[PDB]
Amino acid sequence: MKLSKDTTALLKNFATINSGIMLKSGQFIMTRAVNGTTYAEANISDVIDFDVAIYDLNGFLGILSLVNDDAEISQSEDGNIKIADARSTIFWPAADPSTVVAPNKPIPFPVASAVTEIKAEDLQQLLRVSRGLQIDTIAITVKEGKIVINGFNKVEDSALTRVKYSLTLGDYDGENTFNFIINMANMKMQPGNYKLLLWAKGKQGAAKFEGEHANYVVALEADSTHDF
Amino acid sequence: MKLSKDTTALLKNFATINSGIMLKSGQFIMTRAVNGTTYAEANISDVIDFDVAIYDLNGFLGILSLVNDDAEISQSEDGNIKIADARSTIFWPAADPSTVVAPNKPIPFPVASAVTEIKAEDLQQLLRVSRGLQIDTIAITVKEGKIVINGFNKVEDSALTRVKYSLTLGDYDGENTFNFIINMANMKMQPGNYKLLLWAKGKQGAAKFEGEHANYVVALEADSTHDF
Amino acid sequence: MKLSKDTTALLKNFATINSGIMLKSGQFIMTRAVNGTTYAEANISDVIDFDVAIYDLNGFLGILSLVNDDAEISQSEDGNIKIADARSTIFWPAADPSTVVAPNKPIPFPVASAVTEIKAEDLQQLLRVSRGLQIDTIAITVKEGKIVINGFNKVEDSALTRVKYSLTLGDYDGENTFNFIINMANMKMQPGNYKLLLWAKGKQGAAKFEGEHANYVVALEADSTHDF
Amino acid sequence: MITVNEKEHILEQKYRPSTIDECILPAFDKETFKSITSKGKIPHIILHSPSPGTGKTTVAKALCHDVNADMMFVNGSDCKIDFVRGPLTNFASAASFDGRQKVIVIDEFDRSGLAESQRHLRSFMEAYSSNCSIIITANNIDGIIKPLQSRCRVITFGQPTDEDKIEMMKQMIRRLTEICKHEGIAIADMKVVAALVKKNFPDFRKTIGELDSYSSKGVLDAGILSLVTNDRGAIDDVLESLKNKDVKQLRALAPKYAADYSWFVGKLAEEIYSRVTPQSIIRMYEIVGENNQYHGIAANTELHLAYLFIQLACEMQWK
Amino acid sequence: MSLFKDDIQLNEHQVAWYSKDWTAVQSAADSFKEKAENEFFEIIGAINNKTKCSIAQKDYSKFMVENALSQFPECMPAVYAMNLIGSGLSDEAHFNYLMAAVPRGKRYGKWAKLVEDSTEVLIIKLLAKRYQVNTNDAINYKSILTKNGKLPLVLKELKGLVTDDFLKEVTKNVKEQKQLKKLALEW
DNA sequence: TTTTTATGTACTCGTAGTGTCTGC
DNA sequence: GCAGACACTACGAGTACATA
Ligand SMILES: [Mg+2]
Repeated sequence: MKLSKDTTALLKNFATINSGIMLKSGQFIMTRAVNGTTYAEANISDVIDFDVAIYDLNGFLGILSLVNDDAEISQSEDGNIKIADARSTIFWPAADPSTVVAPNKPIPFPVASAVTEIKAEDLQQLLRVSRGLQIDTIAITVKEGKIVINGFNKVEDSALTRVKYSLTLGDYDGENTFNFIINMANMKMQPGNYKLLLWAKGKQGAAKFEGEHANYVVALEADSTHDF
Repeated sequence: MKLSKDTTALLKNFATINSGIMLKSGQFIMTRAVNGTTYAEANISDVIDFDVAIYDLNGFLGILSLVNDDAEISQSEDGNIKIADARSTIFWPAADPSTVVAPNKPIPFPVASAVTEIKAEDLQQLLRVSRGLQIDTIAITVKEGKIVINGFNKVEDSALTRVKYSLTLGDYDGENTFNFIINMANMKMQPGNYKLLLWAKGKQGAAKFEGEHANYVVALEADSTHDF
Repeated sequence: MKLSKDTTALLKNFATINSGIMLKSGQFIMTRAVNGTTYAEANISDVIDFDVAIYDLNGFLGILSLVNDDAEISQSEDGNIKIADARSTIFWPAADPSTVVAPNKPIPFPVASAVTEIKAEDLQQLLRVSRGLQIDTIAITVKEGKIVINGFNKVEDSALTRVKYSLTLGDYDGENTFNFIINMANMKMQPGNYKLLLWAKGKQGAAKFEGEHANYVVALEADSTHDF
Repeated sequence: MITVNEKEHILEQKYRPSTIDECILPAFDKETFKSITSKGKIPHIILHSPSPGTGKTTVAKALCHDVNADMMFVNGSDCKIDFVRGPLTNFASAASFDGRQKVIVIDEFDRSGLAESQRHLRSFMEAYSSNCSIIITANNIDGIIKPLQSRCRVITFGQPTDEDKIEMMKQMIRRLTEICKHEGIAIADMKVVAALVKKNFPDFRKTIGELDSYSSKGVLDAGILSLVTNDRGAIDDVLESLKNKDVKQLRALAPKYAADYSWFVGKLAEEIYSRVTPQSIIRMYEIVGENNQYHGIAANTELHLAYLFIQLACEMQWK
Repeated sequence: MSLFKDDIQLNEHQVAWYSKDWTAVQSAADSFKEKAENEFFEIIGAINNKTKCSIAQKDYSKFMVENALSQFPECMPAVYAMNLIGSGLSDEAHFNYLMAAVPRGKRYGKWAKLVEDSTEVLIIKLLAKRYQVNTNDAINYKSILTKNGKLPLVLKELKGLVTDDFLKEVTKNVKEQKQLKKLALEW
């Protein structure tokens, strides 16, 4: 079972969410942060043919990078993960499934309260502006009938009132008003086009970024407001 | 206020002189070092329609490069700077005027004691050899007929008598001698063809370089002989 | 003496094996670790014209780094040493030969019990894999007619049963089965193609990596089994 | 006239004063904070007290609310050198168009590891004193470097005079009655609130926390009074046994402190030290040290502690 | 310098911060430090004068206090009493006992031991390192070599052991910069 | 007024060194 | 593209603690 460049980049991105991943047989990988602030799934091309839990995903991907892209990954007779190369064989340890904080089932996202779309260029420039203006918070809200992501710097502006960035996403035809706050430290999405679904019910809330391959559910901040 | 790429390059150079800049309404940008050891001025194609002090010029220009070159710069209703793109609005803070050291008026340069010229190739060569040989100071002197520029090293030569580099600008006709010493951590030239004027009255002096875009005035060390 | 870039890099590598080294007259330099678990030798192009003992090879190479390569190194009138290069003349103490620990005799490696070769890319892969997998011991053994380096983590595997890396070095074509366990802390060789000569007899044995520049003789671990 | 954070649910966070008039500060401290707010500009202040819950963070936020300051709240442990060079300089250098005074509240800034970070701040104030003012709330004043104390106005909390102690205890009893009438808690005995205030003084946060803890059923009766006023875990039984030379009581109590030997010994020495003659002080410390040194050698630790009790009760002469 | 003859006369800190010259800012912020307050000598002296004091917020070291008080025999019966049994007592109780027990006296002076040298301690340390013998045997070796007359030869032999980080072992004060030249050429 | 133990361990912070990715 | 920018790592200074 080879891991292509795209699957390896996807798993490298997943390693920034959870340090280790319990990846099961099939073409589906999902991960959840240890504190449960950001969940992610992906339907990937390379078929996985054995259940294994990796306690250190970043190290596993580094070891994979050490050998060529033609390396054949399998389950060794010992039980570990045997990466076979032209002349080298590497036995990455398999973790106990209970020591890797992973979802038991893919969480079924509810019907979205507000649906919009953020393009790859817009997401890239939002991240770059975040690096530049030092904003660590965003708020997806409604302004003059359009859904806007407002980038605030929470460190100097605790009340989230001084808007440092403002990106218009698309038209909002609904009649509800909301302000879904998302920590930018929770936006661990790989660059791409994301359909942004947002769901809220009382104190419950989430924001799903549906990508072409990977979907990222992100937990809203505690001081989010809405009327859904 | 749409800043062209040439203006952004010029302001990027100015950011090496002073971290911030107080750009005022009109087509004139000046900036100065906080210690007054160097100064610049420039006339730009774009026209500035509002007075604002910028605490961090390099960051502001990075944000400008982060959006399209058509981006419309103005002053928002709260006093900061608003950079409007197709969908993204960036709000760069405006600094307190007291926290940016900028000159209130352009320095009126008197009648120059000497006038020469320096070519872009010679300027680039001088910077290159200074970087290579660790030449932290340069000086100009008059030999028997011509004007010459040499380099020293204050780190190891306290008397400034050993010559590590030399160059001849042209032939000087007159009756007065001078050995003007410029610290090399003042050469923010943005290399080009510069008309080099030099003035000195007593225990003081200044060296102006006029270019096709911007002019740069550099202070001279106290231990310089004027002989005027 | 003149110490070229290659000889300086070789000496920097030898400085890891031993703190100091007695440079004896000739084109041959050698050193051994303080405890005697590893030994190194080299046939450098540069010619040494005087015996000198350096108590701090790291400090000597640090002094030589900032000074030009063509610097002449000789012995001073008062017993120390001097490095002179045009503008610089830096004096370095020469310790007593009996102060620093050197083998005092080039060890003649006996005829190898098994000769193989490890490529520069294979050795580098072994080193990076050892870093990534926390491998601390390797074992050169015979597996299915080939000679293989099996990397084990001795901390979690006291008896060296769980193989964590396996690198095939080439066909054996012999009749004796061995398992030479080398600590990875004893492998101080610089990257390059190496001819690996494993010698054993009774309870004595060693492994000599013969490179194009330097030869490193390392000692096998305690529980290295063989039948030579 | 009480301040309620409907968002919060911890009782000691729900009712946090939003203004200086609402606080329970001493007369002098409340007067100087009122003068600071009336003047309109906060100088550099260091609100410090080793006792937690005196009101330092409350007073800092209340000042920045009273003068309508552009407060920037910082966790003090996050005010490292990059924070001083980064967000702090960005905040101080930005323009205040509204005329609101920029105030940087560096809460709990008494960490020693941030020594270097403080030096820069001391340099920072020399360059941005006009732009922004700095309030540093701290517990261990020795953790703030001396130059910062020299530059700032140091205000010590939690050491009120006897008249101030009485007045603030009365004010805290009144505020706890208001809190109880606001939380739907019926106060059966009014002495329970006074006991709560007296026991936890000057820690007002602990007072509200104990009020919430003991108001589980919504009634504060004489049973709650017994629970609050009678401190379980103290050595009063052991102390009265020692003064009475009660052989039976000490014998019965010796296995009760068998497991927690070291802490009990420390508490016992600390308590007795203030209630004996100086010569008795020397003698008692000698016996306690000698017994504690053989803690890992004696076989029966319970009999060891009984021996300790016997010696302490015997060789002691109470003042 | 300072082409602008009006200026506003920014101090060192304003120039350093407004220019974003973090080297100059670090230098200006290093101008406070103030490593001082001699916490120890106001405990021992207090013990020698029975003055009221509190160390609840302070840092108390039993070893240094006992060693300092041992210099004065009048207080030493107390110190010995804490030398056997004070190991288990808390720092607060240790100080309290030393307060209650040690009699008052006008006692001051210098600790009784070898009065440094930085010319003899280095020789002892170097001989101990070279010959792999203890400090006492190193003193014996140095005393023998001084009388025998072979000490300069030995110093010429093992002057190479003196290095950059070795001198820090000898002493903590900033004087080792001289020591590098002290044995620079024993000859 | 009044010098500053030695060894081992753990944590935090600041910075310099090194390695890798990359955008007008 | 590759100088420049970002991320990871090791080391030193400082602190705190236990033990003898
Ligand atoms: Mg607080």
